[PDB]
Amino acid sequence: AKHLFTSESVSEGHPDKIADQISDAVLDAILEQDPKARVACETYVKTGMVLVGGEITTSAWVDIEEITRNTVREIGYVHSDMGFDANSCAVLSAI
Amino acid sequence: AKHLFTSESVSEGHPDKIADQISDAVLDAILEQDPKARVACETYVKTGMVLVGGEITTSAWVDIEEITRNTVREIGYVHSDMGFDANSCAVLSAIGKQSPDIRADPLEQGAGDQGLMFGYATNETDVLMPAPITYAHRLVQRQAEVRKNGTLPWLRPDAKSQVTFQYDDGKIVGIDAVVLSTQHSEEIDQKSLQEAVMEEIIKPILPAEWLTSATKFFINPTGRFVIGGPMGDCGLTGRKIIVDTYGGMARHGGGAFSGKDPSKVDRSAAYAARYVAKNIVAAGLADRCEIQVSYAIGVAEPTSIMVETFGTEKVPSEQLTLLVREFFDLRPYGLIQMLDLLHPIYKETAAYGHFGREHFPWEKTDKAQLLRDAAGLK
Amino acid sequence: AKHLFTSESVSEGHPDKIADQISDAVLDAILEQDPKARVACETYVKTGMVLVGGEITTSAWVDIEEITRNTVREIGYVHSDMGFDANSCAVLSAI
Repeated sequence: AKHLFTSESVSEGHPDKIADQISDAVLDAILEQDPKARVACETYVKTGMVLVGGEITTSAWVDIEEITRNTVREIGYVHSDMGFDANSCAVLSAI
Repeated sequence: AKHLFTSESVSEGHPDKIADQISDAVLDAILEQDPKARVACETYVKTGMVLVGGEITTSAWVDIEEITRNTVREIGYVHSDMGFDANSCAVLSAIGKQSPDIRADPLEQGAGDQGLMFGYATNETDVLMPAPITYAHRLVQRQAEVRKNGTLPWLRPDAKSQVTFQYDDGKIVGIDAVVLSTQHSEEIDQKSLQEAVMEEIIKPILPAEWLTSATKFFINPTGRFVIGGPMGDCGLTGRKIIVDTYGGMARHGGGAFSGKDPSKVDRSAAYAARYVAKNIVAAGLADRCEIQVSYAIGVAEPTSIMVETFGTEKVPSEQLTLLVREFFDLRPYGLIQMLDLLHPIYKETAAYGHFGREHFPWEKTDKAQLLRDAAGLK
Repeated sequence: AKHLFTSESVSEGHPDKIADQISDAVLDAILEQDPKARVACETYVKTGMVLVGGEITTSAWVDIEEITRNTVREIGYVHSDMGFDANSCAVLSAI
């Protein structure tokens, strides 16, 4: 009963995983201050911009741009030769 | 009657001038396909994004992202170390395009919007422009010329200049202060930058007799200037209107030029006002002339025409106002007809001033001889 | 020596004045908490979005979206029939 099964995975540098990490980095920052917060964060990542949006019900104050840039910088995007720079990318917040 | 007057200018790498060039690059692309288009483009430039917005009434197809990236790339932003990369920047388009429609007299079209327009011209300089603004533009223009041709490879696009002229009885007798802030790379040290900038930019441009020992030079007074451009400060279209027209020497109506098609009186009438002001001075009617034209939306004829000669007129002032109405057709479509503004020539006008460069349609003194004969000055 | 002189003005509902009021509303909110702050706010207003951007050097916490919506609501844009709704407009922050 031989049969081939295939599964795949992507690294943390994948664009669909950068958005996931940015969204959860925002979530973790909020949970440190207000554990009972309500967070629904959606992140859209383009060639040179990061759009962070969603609805938050909390009493916590977070700097979305600082969190986003630190998250991307830790991944390893540091200059434009890689195709994306954490220090020189637009971080729009629609939260 | 000595008094210091100061004017400033910014290079094409300045964030407020990047937006102006991007807006006019879009305008020129549209005018190549549909000359009769209606364009009102506004550009917002941030650290890593360019937002191009506005309302367009045309049948032309343009690629906003391609135009924007090419415009920024030509300026010289090619990698993120400069603070902005043309190849890896977000270019969002909010342009709302419509469809043109389809028998009265074309010259009787009313103004599309109200506004004030000021035109100025003085016999102080050869090109009939205020002196301080011309030399302010020369310094930043020289900085871009030196950077691009490779004389100083360590320069970077962003640069600002500011020259303080010392008048005396209405005549320039020297320069009191020169400020030249330029963006460079981290390779060059601060001391060597000042020596190179002074020798290669300030010296070839400013006349040597004006630069005395009392002249003060401020070349990057703060310190290193490595990261600049859009990252350093936000840029919006029409935030540099005063440095475009005349500096502080003349009054301004407050209407931005870049990103507006000629059909909008906020741009064409300002060109037309400069046109009639230059011709009056070129005709010898006055040493200085200032023209104000005001339109009401939906009305063809201007609501008011004002000529001011500051008591330097060779003919009575009320006679000049008759001559302006007699010769120059100031109706909104008459401006286009008498200046031939329906051409893609507005990319070059958004860099170092819309006035004072003789290769422009509104900088031609062709009706000067007619005006002089009409005034009967022989 | 008769000569006509013309001057014009726009109401607070003009798009170029909405951006000015939104920018200064942000400035006033920051100055209440940190008077010695450094604020350079630029606002771009489009058909259905408000883009608030600039660089701020402060220790104050402000809700840009709440300030922007309150400012537009006080002007009198309350439903889409007027061409702009304060309660249902995108407020992107690039600060």
